[PDB]
Amino acid sequence: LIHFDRNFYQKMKVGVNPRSPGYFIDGLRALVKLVTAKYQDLQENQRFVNVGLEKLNESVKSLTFEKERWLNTTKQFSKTSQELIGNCIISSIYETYFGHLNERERADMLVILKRLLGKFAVKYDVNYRFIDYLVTLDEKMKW
Amino acid sequence: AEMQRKREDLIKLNTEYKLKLKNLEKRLLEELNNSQGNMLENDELMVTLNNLKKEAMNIEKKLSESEEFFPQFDNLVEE
Repeated sequence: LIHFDRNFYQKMKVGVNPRSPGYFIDGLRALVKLVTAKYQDLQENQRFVNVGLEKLNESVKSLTFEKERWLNTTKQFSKTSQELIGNCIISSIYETYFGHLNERERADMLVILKRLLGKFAVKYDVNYRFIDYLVTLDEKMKW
Repeated sequence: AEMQRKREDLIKLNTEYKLKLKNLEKRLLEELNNSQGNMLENDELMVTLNNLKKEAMNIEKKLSESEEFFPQFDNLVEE
């Protein structure tokens, strides 16, 4: 986040260092609010597949053991949770630093962010999309 | 034209089927709790869950061709 803020002013802003840390604080405050929003919802859907695992085992019939074999989804959760920390990083930065940038200016910072996420031992979703990640289809309709 | 048409339904049926996956999981558990001491009514939703074997695996069908579509999309952005 330090290496991103240092790169944001370095690339984007013109006029030499009159202005300083603001977004940085708000970018951090977004991440905390976003990880807590996402980990409460990761564990909520993990609780919905664990309560469905309890209910299928109670029943057991011809095709139902395919549903039981839904440890692919249960196996899938670990990979999903591995990336949520670094996924929240990008989401927070988009909400805070990107709002007033150009189509191209957003994309390009994303590159610098992702390659910063690449150096660090942080895992992010390679096929990532800001819209789909934080917009809900009920809100996407509403707007 | 073929891939720009499939680009829209790619992320559409991504969200639609996953919202239908969350929608049909809920429809299944509502009747499983109502019909458990009753007859196999669940069966009347299980033929719809037999249709879901196309839907659950439709997702898997489309995710497999996505890993093929995306790198071709990004090749076309350059020209």
